[PDB]
Amino acid sequence: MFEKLYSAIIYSDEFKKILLGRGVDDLEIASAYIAFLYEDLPIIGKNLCAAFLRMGLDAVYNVMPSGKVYSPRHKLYPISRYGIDGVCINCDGGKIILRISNKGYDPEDLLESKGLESRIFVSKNFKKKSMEIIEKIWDVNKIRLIARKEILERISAGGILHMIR
Amino acid sequence: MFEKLYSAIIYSDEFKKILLGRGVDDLEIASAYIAFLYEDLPIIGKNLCAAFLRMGLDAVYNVMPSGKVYSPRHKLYPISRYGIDGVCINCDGGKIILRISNKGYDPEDLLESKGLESRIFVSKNFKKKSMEIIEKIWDVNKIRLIARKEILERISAGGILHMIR
Ligand SMILES: Nc1ncnc2c1ncn2[C@@H]1O[C@H](COP(=O)(O)OP(=O)(O)O)[C@@H](O)[C@H]1O
Ligand SMILES: Nc1ncnc2c1ncn2[C@@H]1O[C@H](COP(=O)(O)OP(=O)(O)O)[C@@H](O)[C@H]1O
Ligand SMILES: [Mg+2]
Repeated sequence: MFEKLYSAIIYSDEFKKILLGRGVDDLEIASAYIAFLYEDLPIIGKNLCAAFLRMGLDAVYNVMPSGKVYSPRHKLYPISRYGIDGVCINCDGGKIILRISNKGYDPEDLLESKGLESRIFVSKNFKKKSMEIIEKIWDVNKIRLIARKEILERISAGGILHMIR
Repeated sequence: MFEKLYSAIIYSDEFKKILLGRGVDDLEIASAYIAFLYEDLPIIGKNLCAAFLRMGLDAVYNVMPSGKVYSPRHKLYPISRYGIDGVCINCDGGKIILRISNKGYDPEDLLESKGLESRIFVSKNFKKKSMEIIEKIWDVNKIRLIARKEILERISAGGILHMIR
C-alpha cells in the first residue's frame, strides 16, 4: 500500500545524491508523507520527495538548483505565491506551516492523523525512523542500485546539461 | 600496451553520453591516439578522449559545455591561443591540423605512424574501425557498465552541480 510512498523516498534520496552530493532531509521525506495523504494539497518549500511521489522520474526535469520542485500541474511550488493555501515545508507562508518538534508525529503517527491543522510538527529523526520501516520490509540496497541506474538512464537521455534547462 | 588508450575511448564515450547525450566523434577518438603517441604535444579542440588518457576520471571536472577540455597542466586547450604549437583536432589553429579525409589514417596505421606532418588525416569511420578493434579484445558491455558506475560515483560525490561549476 505504502509502496508508492516508500519508493518515492528511495528514488528522491538517490537522485538528490547524484544532483547535490547529499541525501534527502527529515522535512523533505515528511513532504512525501503529507502528499501521500492529501493529494490535492499544494506542497511549498522543501518538497523533493512529494515531487517524486506525484511525478515519478519526471520530477528530475523540474527540480530547481535548491532541490525544490516547481511543477504547478502537480501543485509543487518552491515558494508561496498568492492564493496557494498549501503546506509550507519549513516556511511561514501558505495556509499550514510544517516544521520539527520534540512531540511531533512519527512516520506511523502521521499516516494515522485524520485532520490537517494550522501548524503541523514532526518528530526529530523522522528520516531515521522512516528508513527503518522501509529497511525491515525491503532490501533497500537492491532498490537503490536499480534507482541509480534508472535515474542515470534518464539523465543520460538528453544529458545533464539539457536536464538543467 | 594499448589498454590505457582503449580504456579512455570507452570511458569518455560513457561520460559524453551522460553530459551531452551522445557518443564521441571520429575526431574525439583520434585525439586520444594522438595523445598516446606524443605525450607532450598540446591537443587543441575536440580532445575529450585525449583528456581521459591524460587525466583519468579527473577529466570530468574540466569539461567545457562543448565537450572540449581545458586543462593546461595537461596541455589540453579548447581553442588555440598565442604560442601553443600543438595539433588542432578539426580547427585551423596551432601548428598541425587534424581532419577527416577519404584517404586518411586507419587506427592501425595512425598508431604505426612515425612522423608528425603539417596536416594529419584520419579515415572516415575511424570510430567504427577503432570500436571494432576494442570489441574484439574485451566484452565492452562489461566495461561501459563499470565506467558508468565509476563516472557516477565521481559525479555523485561532488554533486552534478559542483561538477558543472
Ligand atoms: N521543455 C519541454 N519539453 C517538452 N515538453 C514540454 C516542455 N514543457 C512543457 N511540455 C509539455 O507541455 C504540456 C504542458 O506542460 P507544463 O504545464 O508546461 O508542465 P509543468 O506543470 O511540469 O511545468 C505537457 O503536456 C508537457 O509534456
Ligand atoms: N575533487 C576535486 N579533485 C581535484 N580537482 C578538482 C576537484 N574539484 C574541482 N577541481 C578543479 O579541477 C582543476 C584541476 O587542476 P588544474 O586546473 O589542472 O590546476 P590548478 O590546481 O592550478 O587549478 C582545478 O581548477 C580545480 O579547481
Ligand atoms: Mg558531435
